[PDB]
Amino acid sequence: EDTNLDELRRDCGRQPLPRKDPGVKVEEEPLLSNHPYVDKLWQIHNAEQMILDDMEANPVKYKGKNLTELTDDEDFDEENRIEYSKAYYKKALLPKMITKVSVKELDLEAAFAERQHHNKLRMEAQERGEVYKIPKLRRNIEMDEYDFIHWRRSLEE
Amino acid sequence: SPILHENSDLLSKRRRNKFIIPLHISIEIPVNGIFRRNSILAYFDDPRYRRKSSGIIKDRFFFIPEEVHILPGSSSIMVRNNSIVGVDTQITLNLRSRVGGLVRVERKKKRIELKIFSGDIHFPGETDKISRHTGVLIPPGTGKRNSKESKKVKNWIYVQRITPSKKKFFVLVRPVVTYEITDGINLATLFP
Amino acid sequence: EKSKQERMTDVHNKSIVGKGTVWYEMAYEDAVKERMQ
Amino acid sequence: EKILAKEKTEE
Amino acid sequence: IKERDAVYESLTYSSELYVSAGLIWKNSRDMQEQTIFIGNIPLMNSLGTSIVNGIYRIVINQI
Repeated sequence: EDTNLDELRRDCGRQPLPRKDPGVKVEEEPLLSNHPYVDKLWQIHNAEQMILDDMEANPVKYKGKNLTELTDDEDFDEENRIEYSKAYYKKALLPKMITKVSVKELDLEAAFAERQHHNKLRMEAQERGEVYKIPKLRRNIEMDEYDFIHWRRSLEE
Repeated sequence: SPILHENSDLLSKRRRNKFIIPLHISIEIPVNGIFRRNSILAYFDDPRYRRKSSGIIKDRFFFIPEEVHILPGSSSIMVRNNSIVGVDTQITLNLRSRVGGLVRVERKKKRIELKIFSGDIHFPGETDKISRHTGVLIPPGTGKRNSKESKKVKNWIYVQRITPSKKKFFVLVRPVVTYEITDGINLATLFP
Repeated sequence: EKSKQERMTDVHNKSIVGKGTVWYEMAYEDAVKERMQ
Repeated sequence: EKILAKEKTEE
Repeated sequence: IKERDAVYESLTYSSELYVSAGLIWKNSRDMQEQTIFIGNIPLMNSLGTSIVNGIYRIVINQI
């Protein structure tokens, strides 16, 4: 029944399993500034941006449906969300992965307004003879705040 | 598909030991898929530094444009060697000179190389002991503001000594271009 | 044995065969710093 | 012949 | 050529080798890849005999 040797060692009272001695010191090493939610928020943010761009490109598909609730796919499964296929050999022989993002939690409400406010100003800036480079977005600010709180946690540790 | 506002920096994030770039400069990956030390992935050749003229630059580089025409061996040349031809000079039956200068005809085995070195022909004096074979480039001299009629040369000139005859030699002031290594750094933002 | 630097050399050579002297050399962070400055 | 030599002669 | 023909006309039965060994030029900066014919490699029958110059020959192992 006991499959973990550490639980057995802690139940019996014997010494721990010896490991290789690391030459690095716990104090003389850099901190950690990478939050686990960074990837999960980045992927859904890119998905929302791409869906908004595709709806703007083809307004016929976007028309006739309410922007508040959009049923993209009704066959989404949480178990089959992770799909990996190594057959992708467009440029070189290398593995590939597919992520089935769900539109059930995508917050397109504020994203639609943000995009419709940003494009209307970038077009008039282009008409004014200037090039507009957007400095940052709200999702990037949220990712930066997550990175900041994780860095503060590591600093306190 | 794509959008009018294409800013791939806002769509790419960099993490520890992980670089995610959105495919849309260009980069290539080896067939094996594993890189190595000092391996080059992206190429960012910029057309801003590109030049149409055949003359190439050789902190800063100097590029002297020269009109070079590669004609076949059986092509009839309407210009003489070491002759000074002006603008719109008919060098061949259907080829006209674009710049005026000294025409140099190098006849190889199976190719006729015609070079037109554009520049002002100047006769150096006796005291002008300029290097015959070693061309010297002159930068913009800081002319004194006292002299009124002193035309300030704002562009650098390349002086080349042309010795067509053993007893008579001429100096040609060819033009120059500016290619600066330190000045000019342009790269599209890849990671936010 | 093996440890061919040749395979690596090949991908480098194909794109940029010329053995020219690199003029500008700086990290990407330094490039961003110079661009924002 | 009809594939490799053809692609080499055409391109 | 076929096997029967080879033996009849005393030619070796063999197979051609065409490799397109092209990577990059020396200084032209342009890849010139051409399928070069290196030579001929002898083929073995299902029984193990190779016909070279019309003569059935075998290869004996060594210890």
